[PDB]
Amino acid sequence: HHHMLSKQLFLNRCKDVEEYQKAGHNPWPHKFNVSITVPEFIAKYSGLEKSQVSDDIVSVAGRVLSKRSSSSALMFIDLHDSQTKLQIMLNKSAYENKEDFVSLTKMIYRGDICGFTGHPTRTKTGELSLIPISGMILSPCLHMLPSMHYGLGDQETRFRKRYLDLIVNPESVKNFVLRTKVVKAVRKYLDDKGFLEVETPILNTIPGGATARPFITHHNQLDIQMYMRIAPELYLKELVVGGINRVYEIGRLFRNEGIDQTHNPEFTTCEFYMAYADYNDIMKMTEELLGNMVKDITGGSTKLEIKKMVLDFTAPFKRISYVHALEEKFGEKIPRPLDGPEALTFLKKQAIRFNAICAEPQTTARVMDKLFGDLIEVDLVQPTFVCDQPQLMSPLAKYHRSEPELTERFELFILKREIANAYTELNNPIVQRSNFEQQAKDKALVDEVFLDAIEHAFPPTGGWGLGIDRLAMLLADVDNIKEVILFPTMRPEDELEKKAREAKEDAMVAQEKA
Amino acid sequence: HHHMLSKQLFLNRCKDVEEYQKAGHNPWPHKFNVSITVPEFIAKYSGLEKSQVSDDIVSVAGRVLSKRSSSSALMFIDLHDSQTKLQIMLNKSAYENKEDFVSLTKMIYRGDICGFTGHPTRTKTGELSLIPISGMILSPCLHMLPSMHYGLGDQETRFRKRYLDLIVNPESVKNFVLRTKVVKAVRKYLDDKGFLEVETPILNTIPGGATARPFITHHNQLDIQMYMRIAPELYLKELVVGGINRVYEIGRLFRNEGIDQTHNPEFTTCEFYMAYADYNDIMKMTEELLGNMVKDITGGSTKLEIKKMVLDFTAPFKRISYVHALEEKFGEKIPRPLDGPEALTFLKKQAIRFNAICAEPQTTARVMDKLFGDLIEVDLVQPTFVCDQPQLMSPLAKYHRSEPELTERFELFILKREIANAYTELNNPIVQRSNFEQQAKDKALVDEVFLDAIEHAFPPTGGWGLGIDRLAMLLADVDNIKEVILFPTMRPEDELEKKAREAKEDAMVAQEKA
Ligand SMILES: Nc1ncnc2c1ncn2[C@@H]1O[C@H](COP(=O)(O)OP(=O)(O)OP(=O)(O)O)[C@@H](O)[C@H]1O
Ligand SMILES: Nc1ncnc2c1ncn2[C@@H]1O[C@H](COP(=O)(O)OP(=O)(O)OP(=O)(O)O)[C@@H](O)[C@H]1O
Repeated sequence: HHHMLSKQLFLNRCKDVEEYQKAGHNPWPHKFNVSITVPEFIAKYSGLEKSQVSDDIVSVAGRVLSKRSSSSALMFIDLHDSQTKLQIMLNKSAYENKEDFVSLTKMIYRGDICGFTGHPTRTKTGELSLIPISGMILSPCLHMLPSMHYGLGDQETRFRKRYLDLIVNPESVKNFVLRTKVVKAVRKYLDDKGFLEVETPILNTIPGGATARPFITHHNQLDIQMYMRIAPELYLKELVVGGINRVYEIGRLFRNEGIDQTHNPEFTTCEFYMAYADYNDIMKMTEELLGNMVKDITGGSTKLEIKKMVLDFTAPFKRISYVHALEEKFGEKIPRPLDGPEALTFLKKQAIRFNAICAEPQTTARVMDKLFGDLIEVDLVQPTFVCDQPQLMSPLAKYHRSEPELTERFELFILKREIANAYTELNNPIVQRSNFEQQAKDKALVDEVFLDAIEHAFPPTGGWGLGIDRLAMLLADVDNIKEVILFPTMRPEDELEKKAREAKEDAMVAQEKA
Repeated sequence: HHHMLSKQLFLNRCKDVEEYQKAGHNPWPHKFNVSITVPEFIAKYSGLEKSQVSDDIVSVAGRVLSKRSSSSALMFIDLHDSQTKLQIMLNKSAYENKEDFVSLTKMIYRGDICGFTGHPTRTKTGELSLIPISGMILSPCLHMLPSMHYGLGDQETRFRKRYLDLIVNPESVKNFVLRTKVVKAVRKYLDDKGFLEVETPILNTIPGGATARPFITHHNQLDIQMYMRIAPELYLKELVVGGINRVYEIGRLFRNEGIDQTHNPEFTTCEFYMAYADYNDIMKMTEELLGNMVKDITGGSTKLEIKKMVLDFTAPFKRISYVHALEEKFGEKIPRPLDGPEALTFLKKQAIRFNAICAEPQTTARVMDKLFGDLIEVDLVQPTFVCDQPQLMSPLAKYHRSEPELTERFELFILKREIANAYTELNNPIVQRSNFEQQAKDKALVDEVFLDAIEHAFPPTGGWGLGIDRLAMLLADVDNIKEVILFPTMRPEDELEKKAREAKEDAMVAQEKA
C-alpha cells in the first residue's frame, strides 16, 4: 500500500488541526504583530548573560524546527526566522494563561509557524532565549518536514520542492541573497553613470538571425506566430539611435535547447549600450564593477574559491590577444590572410601536433577555435580579457582600428569559462545589412526595422553583456546553475520516479518507528 | 514609381558617404572622447555672457538637427544630446585645419552624429555655443529625418519606428524616464524593508487556474508543452513558505488576449509578499510608497493632471467598504446571505432603478459588480481604497476577521481605474485545495506542488500587486499604454499600409521641392 504512513500522518494532522479549531483556537490567525525579528533580537539582547532576564516585552514569529521538553511545565523550542534560530523557553510559571499554556504546548508540531510574546533572556546554559507570556499557532504544518540536513546531494528532490530545500538547507539561501546582491551592484554602477534601465519586448514577430533555437508561441487576435527573445540587443541599440545615450536591461532570455549544469531554458543576462565609448572603456568599467562586487563580498578585491584557491579581482585584470596567444604557443607567427589557404594548411600542423584533434568540417574558424579552446583556455583561471578576435571568428563585429584581420571586442574569462563580453559595436549600416542578409542565407526574413534604425545614423557605441546566472555561480563557488536559480526547469516526473520517491519517503519514517 | 525620392536620397547619400571615405575621411570613427555632455555644458558655462569666450577646451558629441549658415566661413549647427541642444558656431578663422573645415562643413547632413572640440562661449545673440577647433562626422545619417515635431498624433507611425519618435518628439523621453523612476522607487522602498528581489519562472508546465488565455509554447528536448506566466504569485508564496519572509518581483507577464489603450500582450507588474502582515499594513505601505514617488515628481504629495485638475496623494488616502458604499447609495441595507435569493431579488430592484441595466447571466456577483461599476466607481477620482469585497466577489481570498460575508483585501482606485491591490493571503491549505479544484472544474490539471508547499505551513502573509505600466500611465498623464511602453506590440503591416505610408512620406518631400 503505497506511501501508507505519510497519508496517515496528513489525515491525522488535519484531524488534530480541526479538533484544535473546535477547541476554540483559530489555527490560521489573521494578524500577529511581530515586534522584532530574531536577527534583530540577537543583535539587541546578546549582551545578556546567564539567568539574566530583560524587562522588555517583545514578540517574535517563525518556524518550529525543534520541540523538546524536560518537563511538563518546561518546554524548549528552536524557532527559526531569517535562517537564524532563537530558543523559546516555555515555562508554565511564566505563562499568563495556564489553561492555554497546556493546549499550545501540546498542539505545536515540528514545522508549525508560531508567534510568541515574552521576555528576552539568556539561560544558565548560555543559550539566548525568550520566555513567553503568551504564544499562538500562526500556521500548522500538515506534513513531516525532513531532517536537517536532507538532500545532499540528490539535487532533484531539492529543486523540485525548493520550499523544502530552503528550510532543511538554509545555507542555500546565502546563494540567492548573493545573486540579488549582484544585480543591485550592476544596476547601481550603471545608474550612477547616467544609464537608463529599460524594458524591451520578450515576444517578437521576427525570429532573429541567431542560430539558437527559439521558443515559439502564437498570438490569437493578430493570428501571428511570435518568438521569445534570444537577446535585447537590437531594441536597446534602437534606443541609442533614438537619443538615449546610455541604456541597459537586466532581462530574461529564452533558448529552446538542452538542459545541463550550465544551461537552463530561461536565463538572465545584463546588456548595456553606451554611446561614444569603446571596448577599452568597457574593460575598465568591468574591472571596476566586478571589483566593487567582490570587495563587498569580502573587503578586498581578492576572493577565495574551492582545498582552497584565490581569485584575484585586483585591477587591472590580465589581458591577452587571441592570435597573439595562439602564435605565442604555436612556435612562431601565422601566415597572412588567416581565412586563407596557407593559414589553414598551417593550422592543421599544430592541429596534429599539440595533442589537438580538431573536427569536421575543418573550417579555419573551427580549427582556430579548437586550438584556442583546448590549449589557451585551459589555464586561464584568473580574470583575463581575451581581445582582438579575428573577423574569421567575429561576423557581426567592427574591424580593429589598427592591426588588420582583427576586431574590437573582448571576452572576459574567469575559471575556465566566459563570464562577460563587450564590443565596439558595428555602426556601419551597409556592412550591417550585408552581414544580416549573408547570415539569413547562411542559416537557410531579416529585421528591416533595425536596419532602418541604424541607417538613421547609429552613434559610435560600446556594448556589454554579462551572464547573471553564471557570474552568480562563480561567486557562490558552485558548479551547478540550478544552485543560483530558485525554480530551475525540471523534467516533469511520471509515476515511476514519483512512486519511488514517496516509497523512500516512507522508508525514512518506518526506519524511525521501528 | 513608388517612393521615388527617398530611394534616390538614400542612394545619393550612400554615394556622398563613400566618396567622403575615399576623400580620406572615415565616416564611422571608432572612438571620439567626449569630455562633457551638453547638459553638463549648460550647467557649467551658463554663467558666460555675450561675446565672452571661455579659455577651456571641451569636446561634445550629439545629433545635428539644424545646419544653417549665414556665410561660407560661418555656420551654425543645432547639436542635440540627452534631449537638450547646444549650438555649434563653426567659424573658419577659429578652426585649425582650414582644409578639413571646408570638407566637414559641407559633408554634414541633418541627422549626422558629430563630435566637436572647442571653446565654450555665449554669442552676441545670447545663444550659448561652442566654437570648434576641430570636428568630425561620427556617424552619417542616410535618411531624411522628419521635421520637428512630426507624428502628432498618428500613433502607429510613431510606435512602429520608436527610434524616430524619440528624436522628433523628445518630450516622449520624459515619459520613459518617469517609468524607470517609478520602478526604482518601488525597489528601494522594498529593499530598505528587508525584501529580497527574486526571479521566478516565466515558462511553466502548468497553465494556471486563471481564466486569462495564456501564450503557449513548446520545449523540444523535454518534448513538453509549456505556458507563459500570468502571475508570479505561486512561486513567491512558495518562497515565503521556504523561509524567505519578504520577497518581491517586478516582472513581465503575458496575456494572449486583446490589444487596446490599456492592454498590451506583455506587460509589467510588481508583486510582493510579506510574512506577518495584513492588508492594513499594505495600505499604509502603499500610501507611503506612492507618496514618496509623487513627492519626488513634484515636491509635495499633490500632483496635477489634465484643463488642469489635482490628484491628492496626501496620506491617508480615502477608504470605503464595498457593500457599505453600495448600501450607502441604494437607499438602505441589503438582505443577509448576499449570495442568496432575497439578495438577488433585491439587487435586481436597484438594477432596474439606478439607470443600471445589468447583463446575462444575472449572477449575484455580476449584478453587484455592475451596480458597483457604473455607480460607485464613477466619481472615484482621488486615490481611494475599496476594501472588504464579499466572498461572492473574492474566490481565492481570506475571510474577514470580524464582519461576516466579507474578505480582507482592497483595490486602490485612482482616476476611475484600479492601480494596485492587496490581500491578507489565504493560508488555509484545505480551503485553498478546495478552491483550486472547484476552480479547475469551473473552467472545464491543478498545481499540486504549490498545494504541497502551503500544506507545509504557509505563514500569515500580506500580498500586494501593482500595475507598473498603468501607474506609469497615470503619473505621465497619458491615456494610452503605448506611451509608457518603448516597443508596444504592433500588428505587422502588409504592403497596403506600407505603400501608403511611404507614398505619404514622399508627398512631404515633393511638397518641399515644389
Ligand atoms: N541556457 C543558458 N543558461 C544560462 N546562461 C546562458 C544559457 N545560454 C546562454 N547563456 C549565456 O549567454 C552568453 C552567450 O552564450 P553563447 O551564445 O555562447 O551560448 P553557448 O554556445 O551555449 O555558450 P556555452 O556553450 O559556453 O554555454 C553566455 O555568457 C552565457 O552565460
Ligand atoms: N494587457 C495588459 N496590459 C497592461 N496591464 C495589464 C494587462 N492585463 C492585466 N494588466 C494588469 O493586471 C492587473 C489585474 O488585471 P485583471 O486580471 O483585472 O485584467 P483585466 O480584467 O483585463 O482588467 P481591466 O479590464 O481593468 O484591464 C491590473 O492591475 C492591470 O494593471
